[PDB]
Amino acid sequence: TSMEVIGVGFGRTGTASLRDALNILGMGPTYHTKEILRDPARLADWQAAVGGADVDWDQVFAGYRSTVDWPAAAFWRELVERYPEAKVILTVRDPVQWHRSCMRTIFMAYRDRRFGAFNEIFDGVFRRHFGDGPIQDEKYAVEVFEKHVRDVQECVPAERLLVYRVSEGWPTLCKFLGVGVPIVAFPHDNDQDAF
Ligand SMILES: Nc1ncnc2c1ncn2[C@@H]1O[C@H](COP(=O)(O)O)[C@@H](OP(=O)(O)O)[C@H]1O
Repeated sequence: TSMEVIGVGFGRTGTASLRDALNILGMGPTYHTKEILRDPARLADWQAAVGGADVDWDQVFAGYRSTVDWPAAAFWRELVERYPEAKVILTVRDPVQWHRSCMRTIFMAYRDRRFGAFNEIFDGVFRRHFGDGPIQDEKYAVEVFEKHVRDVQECVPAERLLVYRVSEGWPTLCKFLGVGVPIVAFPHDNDQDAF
């Protein structure tokens, strides 16, 4: 299928831990914003995609077998259609807790030089969900978060979708993917030192 797992949850829903877990389970290498922080030239792919280019997703994800997090979650419909055999994982969270975490981290802007273009490109990524509305407004952002959960559940067949909280750890994830439960601890990446 080329793609094993497409994570379509928003950032700050445990996506770094899910990345690590998919990697442990042999479903990786797993794309994540971390890959763009390691190689900022990858920003060009997402800048093109946000701008309406006919993206070659096999080139965007060359070298990777799964993806989680933004930016790819802002293209979730495209990717579910492009990779119909991939399993889809929607990570969820209390949406109020989610937004409060975002305001301290990835949405801080809404109140090295290799990342000069990062904020403008990711503004385009986020606004594929938020539109021109107020990202910083908790009531609005909760509505966007809840709409996305409904949209995913209405679009992806239930047998191909896992609605997942990372606090569940291995058992539900591994049952969904059809693999055994690892001995190693389930990841708990707080995803804080990038800030
Ligand atoms: N195994 C786990 N159990 C519970 N929460 C977890 C977890 N792994 C990660 N998280 C939480 O998921 C959030 C990070 O999500 P992401 O990797 O998408 O940025 C962090 O919470 P906070 O957002 O409250 O700090 C982190 O503590």
